[PDB]
Amino acid sequence: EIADRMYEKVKREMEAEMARREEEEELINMLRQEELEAKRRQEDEDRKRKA
Amino acid sequence: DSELARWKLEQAEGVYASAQREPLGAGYVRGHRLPEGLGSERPFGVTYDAR
Amino acid sequence: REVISIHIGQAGIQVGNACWELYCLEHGIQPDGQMPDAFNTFFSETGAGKHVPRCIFLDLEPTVVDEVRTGTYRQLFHPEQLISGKEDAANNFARGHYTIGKEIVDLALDRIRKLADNCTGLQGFLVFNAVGGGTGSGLGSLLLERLSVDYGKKSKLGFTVYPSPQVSTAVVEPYNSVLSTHSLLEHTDVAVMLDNEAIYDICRRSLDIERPTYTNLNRLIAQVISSLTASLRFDGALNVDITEFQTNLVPYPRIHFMLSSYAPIISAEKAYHEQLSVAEITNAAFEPASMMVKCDPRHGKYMACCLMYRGDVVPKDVNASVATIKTKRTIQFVDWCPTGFKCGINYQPPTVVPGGDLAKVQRAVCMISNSTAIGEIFSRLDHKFDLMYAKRAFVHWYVGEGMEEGEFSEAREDLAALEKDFEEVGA
Amino acid sequence: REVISIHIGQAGIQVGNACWELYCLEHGIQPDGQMPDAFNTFFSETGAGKHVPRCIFLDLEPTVVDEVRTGTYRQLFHPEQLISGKEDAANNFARGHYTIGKEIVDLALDRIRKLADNCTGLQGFLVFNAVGGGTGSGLGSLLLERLSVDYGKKSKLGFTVYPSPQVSTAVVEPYNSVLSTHSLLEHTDVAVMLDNEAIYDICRRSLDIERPTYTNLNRLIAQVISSLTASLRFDGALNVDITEFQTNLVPYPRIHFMLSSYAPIISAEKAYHEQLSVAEITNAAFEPASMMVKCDPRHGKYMACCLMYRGDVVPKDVNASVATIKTKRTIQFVDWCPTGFKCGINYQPPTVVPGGDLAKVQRAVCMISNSTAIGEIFSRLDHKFDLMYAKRAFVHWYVGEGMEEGEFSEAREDLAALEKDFEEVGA
Amino acid sequence: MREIVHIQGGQCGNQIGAKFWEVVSDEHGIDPTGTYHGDSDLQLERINVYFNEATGGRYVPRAILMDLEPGTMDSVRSGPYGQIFRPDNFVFGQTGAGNNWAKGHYTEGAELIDSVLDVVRKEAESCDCLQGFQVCHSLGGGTGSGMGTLLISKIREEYPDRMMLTFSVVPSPKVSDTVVEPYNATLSVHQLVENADECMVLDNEALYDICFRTLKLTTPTFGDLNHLISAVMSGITCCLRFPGQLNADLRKLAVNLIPFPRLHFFMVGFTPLTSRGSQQYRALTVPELTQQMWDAKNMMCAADPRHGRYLTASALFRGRMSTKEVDEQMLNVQNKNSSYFVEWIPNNVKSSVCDIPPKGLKMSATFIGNSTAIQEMFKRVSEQFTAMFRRKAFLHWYTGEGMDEMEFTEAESNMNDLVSEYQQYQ
Amino acid sequence: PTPWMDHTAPTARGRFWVGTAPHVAHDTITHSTLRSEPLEFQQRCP
Ligand SMILES: Nc1nc2c(ncn2[C@@H]2O[C@H](COP(=O)(O)OP(=O)(O)OP(=O)(O)O)[C@@H](O)[C@H]2O)c(=O)[nH]1
Ligand SMILES: Nc1nc2c(ncn2[C@@H]2O[C@H](COP(=O)(O)OP(=O)(O)OP(=O)(O)O)[C@@H](O)[C@H]2O)c(=O)[nH]1
Ligand SMILES: Nc1nc2c(ncn2[C@@H]2O[C@H](COP(=O)(O)OP(=O)(O)O)[C@@H](O)[C@H]2O)c(=O)[nH]1
Ligand SMILES: [Mg+2]
Ligand SMILES: [Mg+2]
Repeated sequence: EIADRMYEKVKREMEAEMARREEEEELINMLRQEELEAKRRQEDEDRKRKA
Repeated sequence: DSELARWKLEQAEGVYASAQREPLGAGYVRGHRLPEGLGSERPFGVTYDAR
Repeated sequence: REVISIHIGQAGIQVGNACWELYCLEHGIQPDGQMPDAFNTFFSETGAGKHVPRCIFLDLEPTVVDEVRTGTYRQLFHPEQLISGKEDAANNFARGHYTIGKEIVDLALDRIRKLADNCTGLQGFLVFNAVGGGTGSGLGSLLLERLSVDYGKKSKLGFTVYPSPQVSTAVVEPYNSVLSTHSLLEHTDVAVMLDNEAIYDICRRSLDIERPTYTNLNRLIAQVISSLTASLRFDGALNVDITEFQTNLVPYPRIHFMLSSYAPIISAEKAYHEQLSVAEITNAAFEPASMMVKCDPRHGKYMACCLMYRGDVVPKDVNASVATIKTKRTIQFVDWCPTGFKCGINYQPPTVVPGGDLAKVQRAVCMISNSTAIGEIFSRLDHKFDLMYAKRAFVHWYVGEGMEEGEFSEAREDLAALEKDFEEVGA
Repeated sequence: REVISIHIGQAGIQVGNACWELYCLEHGIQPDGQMPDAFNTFFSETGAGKHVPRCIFLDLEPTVVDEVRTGTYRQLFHPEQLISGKEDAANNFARGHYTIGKEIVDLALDRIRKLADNCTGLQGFLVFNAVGGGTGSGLGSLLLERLSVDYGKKSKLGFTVYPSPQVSTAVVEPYNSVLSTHSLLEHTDVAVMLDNEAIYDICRRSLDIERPTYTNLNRLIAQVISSLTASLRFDGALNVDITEFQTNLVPYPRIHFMLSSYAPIISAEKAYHEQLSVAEITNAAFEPASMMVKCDPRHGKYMACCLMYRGDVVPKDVNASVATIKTKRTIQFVDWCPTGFKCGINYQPPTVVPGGDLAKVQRAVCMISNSTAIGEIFSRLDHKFDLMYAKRAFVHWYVGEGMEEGEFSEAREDLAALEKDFEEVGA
Repeated sequence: MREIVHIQGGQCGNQIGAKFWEVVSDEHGIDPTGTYHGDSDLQLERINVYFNEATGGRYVPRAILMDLEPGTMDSVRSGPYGQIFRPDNFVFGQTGAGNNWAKGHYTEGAELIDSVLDVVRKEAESCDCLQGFQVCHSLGGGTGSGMGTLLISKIREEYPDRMMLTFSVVPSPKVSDTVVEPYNATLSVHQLVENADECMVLDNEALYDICFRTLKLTTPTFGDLNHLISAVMSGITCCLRFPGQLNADLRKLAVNLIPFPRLHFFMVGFTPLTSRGSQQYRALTVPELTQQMWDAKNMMCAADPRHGRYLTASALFRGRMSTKEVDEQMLNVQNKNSSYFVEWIPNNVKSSVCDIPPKGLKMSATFIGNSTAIQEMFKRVSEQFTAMFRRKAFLHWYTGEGMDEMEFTEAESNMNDLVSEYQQYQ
Repeated sequence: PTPWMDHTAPTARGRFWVGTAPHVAHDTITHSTLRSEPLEFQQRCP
C-alpha cells in the first residue's frame, strides 16, 4: 500500500509539471506574437510615410 | 517637504536593489518565511531543559 | 550587592543610554519608572513606586544631555543626576583636566557621595568613557583620581573605547589616548578595551547590517555589559561577582586590559539555520572574527580567560568544550597558567530589544580574556603619537591651556615602560 | 556516521542542485526544509522541525549561486553555506589557483572547519568538480591541498568531470586538465571519472532522449552518487562504507582512477515491458555501451571491481551472476589479483524523481571498477596537450597571472610518469 | 557586480550607441522615461552592469558620449531613449576635428581628454568591481578614431587589469566615405594593437550586403545597420546579464580566443536574420541556426573567412536549447570542413548557452571568429597607405600639426609585420 | 498616573524606604495599634 501511495504521488507530480510547462510555453508564444505585431505596425507606418 | 511625497519617493524607489540590501538600520531581510513561532514565542536554537 | 555606573563624555552617555534601555527591558520596567529584589543592584526604589537608576550622566556640552532630558526617558533619570556643564573641553585633554574639571569634579563627586550613602552594600564602580575625546579623557581621569582617593579599596570597572588603527574621527586622539592611559594605569582596577572598527566588522559580517549607525554599536555593547553583570542581577547555577575579575584576571598590578567578545551575534534568518549549541558558540567566542577589539591574538599568548554563559547551559558540555579548546593547538597559553580559564553560568537568557537586530537565542557567551595583543595595540598608538610629537604639532593648545612638556615626555616613557612590561611578561 | 559534500565550479553546484533534490525526495523532506535517523548522515536537525544539509556550494561568479539563492531551494540551504566570489576565474588555472584562490580558500576552509566541528562521526569528504573549467580546477586543487594538510587521514571521494576526447566546449581545457591532475594525483584518495559524451550516449541509446540538456546528465549522476552512499544511509543485507573503496579498489598509492557505470538506465515504457532480474543487469553493467566514461575496457584489463546493489536482490543470484562474469572470456582480468570483486547489497530501491526520465525500478546496479583503459585516456589527453604546448599557445595568459614554464614541464613529465605506471602495472 | 562602462566616440559611435541603449533598455524592460515596467524578475538582478540607480526608480546608463560637434548630440536627444542619459556624461567639445587624426590626437585631445578622463574615472570608481570598458567608434573619422584612441591609451595606462572591448568599423574601398581613410585607419590600428585587449572588426560594406541578400530590405538606412550592430553587442554580453547553463563572460571568451597577445582582431556574425516574407516559412533548430552562422555571406567583415583559416571561434547561444545538439553541431562543422581550421589546436570552437533569448526570437546565436582572413583587409588598407605616402599626398595637414614622418613609417612597419605574422600562422 | 501624583503600587502602600504621599490621613498610631493592624512602616525590605 505504501508502494501504491508512492506511485499515486508520482502521477500527481507528473500532471503538475505538465500544467506548468504548458502555461510557460503559452506565455512565450504570446510575447512572440506581441513583438511580431509591433514589427507589422512599424512596417505599415513607413508605407504610410511614403504615401 | 511633506510626509506624503517623502513616503511616495521611498515607495517608488523600493524597487531598487540597493534600497533593499542597505536598509539603514534594518539589515538584509532575504524574504524567508518562518514557521510562525520562532520569532516571538519560541526562541531559536536547540532546547534541552536545565531548570 | 549594589553597583553604580557613571558615564563621562559624549560616547559614554550614548552607550549607557543604550544600556539603560536594555536594563529596563530586562527587569520589566516601563520608561515612566514604575513596575506593572533582582533589580536592586541598579534601580533604587524611591519616591512613589519609582525605580530610579544608580547612575549619573555627566558631560560638558549640554547638547546630548538635554537631548536625553527631552527624550523618551524623561521620567526615568533623577533630574539632579544629569550633570551638564556650559561649554565643551573640545577634544583637549588639558582643557578637560585643568580648566573645566576644576569646577565640575567637586559637584560630581559630592553627588556620587550621596548616591553611595543611599547605597548599602556597594560592590564597586563602573565607568563609561572613550579616551579619544576631551571630556571623557580629561575630567574622566580627574574623576577616577579623586574617586580612588575617596574609596581606593572598591573595584572600578572601566569600559573604555579606544581609537581604531585606521578608522579614526579625530586628529589629536593619540595625545588624548596617551595622557588618558597615564592615569588609567594606576587608578582603574580592571579596564576593558572596545574600539569601533571591530564592532563595525562584526555588524557587517554576522549581523549583515551594512550601514550601521552608532545605536547598533551601542546596542550590542549594552548586551555585553548586561551579560557580565547578569550574575549579580540573577541567580545562576554558578555565579561570579564583580570581585572575581579583580582576582582571577589581573596577574600583575599593572597588567589590566581585557579584550571582550560575545557570541552568538546572529540575526533572525541566520538563527533559523544555525543550530545553537554550547560547543560551537564556545568556538565562536575565540576567533578574531567575533572579538570587540581589532587585534590579532594569534600573534599573542593568552594569560587568563573568562567565560560568562547565559541562558540554557548545563555544566557538562561547557566543561567538555573548554577541554576541547585547551587541547587545540591553534591558540596557546602562557607557561604560567595551566588553569587558564574561569567559567560562569547563569540561568536567565539574553533578552531581545524590539527594533534591535539580535534574535532571541537560548544561550550566549561573553568572553573576557587577557593577552599580549593589547601590548601590540599600545605600541601601535605609541608610534603614531611619536610621529606627531616629533614636530611639536598641536602642542601649543595644551601649553596655552596650562600644561607643559614634562608630562608629555613622562607619559611617553610610561607607555614605553608598559611595553617593556608586556614583553617581559610574555616570555 | 556523517559525510559532507563540497561543490566547486559551475558544473559542481549544478550537480549539487540535482543531488540534493534527490536526497530530499529520498528522505521525504520538502524543499522548505521540514518533514511533513536515516537522514542524520546528510542533514543536521537544528532547533525544531528543520534539517540543513552538510554541504558548501562555492563559486567565483555569483550568477549560478544566486540562481540557487532565488530558486526553489531558498529555505533548505544555510544562507552562509552558499559561498560566492566577486569575479570568475575565466577558464584560467593560474588565475583560479593563485590570484583568486588566495582570497576565497581561507573563507571556505574556515567554514568547513565549523561544519566538521558540528559533525561527530565524520566518515570523510566527497568533492564535486570539473577540471575543464578554471574555478573547478584551480581552487579545487588549492582547496584539496589544504584539506589534506588539515585532516590528511580522512578519505576524500573525488567525482571529477573530465573533458571528452572529441566532444568538447572549451579550448584551454588540456592545460587545465593536466595542471589539475598534477595535484589530483597525491591529494585525492579515490577519484571517479565522469565524462559528458558517454552520458550523452547513454541518454541517446537507453533513455532514448534525442535532445538531452545538462539537467538529465546531472539527474543520473545524482543517481550514481546516491547509489554508492545508500549503504551508509540505510541498512542492507551486506553493507559497505566509504573506507572500503580506499582499500578494496586502490592497489597502489598513485593508481586511483575509477571508471563508473550504472544499470539499468531504463525509461518508463521499457520497464513495464522488460522482465528485470539480477543476471541481466549484472551483464549490462559491464558493456562499454553503459559506462560513464568514453573508453574501451575491452582494450584494458580490470584491476578490481565494486558492485553496489539496491532494491529487491538476494545474495544468491548476485553470487551466481558474478560467477558468470568471472567465467566469461570476452573480458579479462589482470593476473595481479584472482579475487576481483566486492559486492554490496542494500534493501531500499532507487527512488524516482518527478519529471525524471527513469522509471520505478525494482533493483539497480552501480559498478565502480579500475582498469588500464584510464591509462589510455590520460595518454589521449596528453597528446593534445603536447600539440598546443609545442607552439607555446595560450601560455601568456598563465604567465601573466604569475606562473612559469616549470610547472608545465613538470606536469607534463608527471603525466608521462603516470603513463609509465599504468603500462608497468598492466604487465 | 561585474561592471561595464560604455564609451562612444564620433558620429558613428554616437548613433550606434543610441541604438545600442535602445535595444538594451528594451531588453531590461525599462521605459524611455527611465522606470522599470518589465514582466519577469530575471531582468532586475543584473541591471547594475549597465545602469545606476538615481531617484525614484530612475536607472541611468553607465555611458559616456564624446564627440566634437553638437549635431550628433542633438540627434541623440531627438530620438526616443535620449532623455535617459545623464547630461553630465555629455562631455563634449566645440570646435570639431573633422577627419584629421592629428587634430583628434594632439590639438583637440589635449583639452578634451582631461575632462573625459575625469568623467570616466568618476564613473569607474562609482561602482565596486569593474569588468571592463566598452568603446564603440570608427577608424575613418577624426574625432572618433583619434580621440577615442588616445582615450584607450589613457585608460589602459590607469587601469591595466581591466578588460577592454572596441567595436570599431573599418573603411572599405567599395563603400569609401572620405579620402584620408587609410591615413586614419592605419595610425589607429597601430595604436590598437598595443593598447586594446581585443577588437571586433565591423564595416558598412558587409552590412549593406547582408541587408541586400538575407534581409531583402529595400532602403537600408543607418537605423537598421546600427540595429544589427546593437543586436551583436547585446549578444556578446548576454552571458553577464542573464543566468545560463554554461556561462562565459568577457575574460573567458578572451582567453579562449586569443592564442597570442597580438592576435585579437575578430570577425563577427549574427543569427537568425531573415526577411519578413520568408520569416514564417522556416524552422527554428540548432542546425538551422548553425548553417546561417557558418555561412560566409553572414560575416560582418569584408573578409571572406573561407579565404583563410580560423584560429579560434566562439558561439554564444540564447534560448532553451539542448546542449548535446550544440556540441555535435559544432563537432560536425569542425569535422566536415577540416581545412578551414588550424591543425595544431584541436577543438577550435568554444560554446556557451544562456536561457533568455532576445525579445522577439525563440533561439538566437552570436558568432565570434578569430580568423586569419583579417590580414586581407589590413593589406587592403596598407596598400592604399603606401600608395598615398609614396608621394606625400595630404601629408602636410598632418605634418604641420606636430606629427612627423617616423610616425607614418612606424605605422607602416607595424601594419606590415602584423599581417606578416598572420600570414605566418596561416 | 500623572507625574504630579505619586505612582505607588497598591501593596507597598506605606513603607519606610518608599513614600511621598500620605498612606492614610488622620489615623492615629494608637488608634491603629488598638485595632491591632500591624504598623505599616515596620515591614521589612531587602
Ligand atoms: N562606540 C561608540 N563610540 C562613540 C560614539 N559616539 C562617539 N564615540 C567615540 O567618541 C570619540 C570622541 O569622543 P566623543 O565621545 O565624541 O566626545 P567627548 O569624549 O565627550 O570629548 P568632547 O568632544 O571634547 O566633548 C570618537 O572617537 C568616537 O569613536 C558612539 O555612539 N558609540
Ligand atoms: N556533466 C556536466 N558537466 C558540466 C555541467 N556544467 C558544466 N559542465 C562542464 O564544465 C566544464 C567547464 O567548466 P564549468 O563548470 O562550465 O565552469 P568552471 O568549472 O566553474 O570554470 P569557470 O568557467 O572558469 O568558472 C565543461 O567542460 C562542461 O563539460 C553540467 O551541468 N553537467
Ligand atoms: N553603421 C553606421 N556607420 C556610420 C554612421 N554614421 C557614419 N558611419 C560611418 O562612419 C564613417 C565616417 O565616420 P565619422 O562619423 O565621420 O567619424 P567622426 O568624424 O570621427 O565622428 C563613414 O565611413 C560611415 O560609413 C551610422 O549611423 N551607422
Ligand atoms: Mg564630546
Ligand atoms: Mg565556471
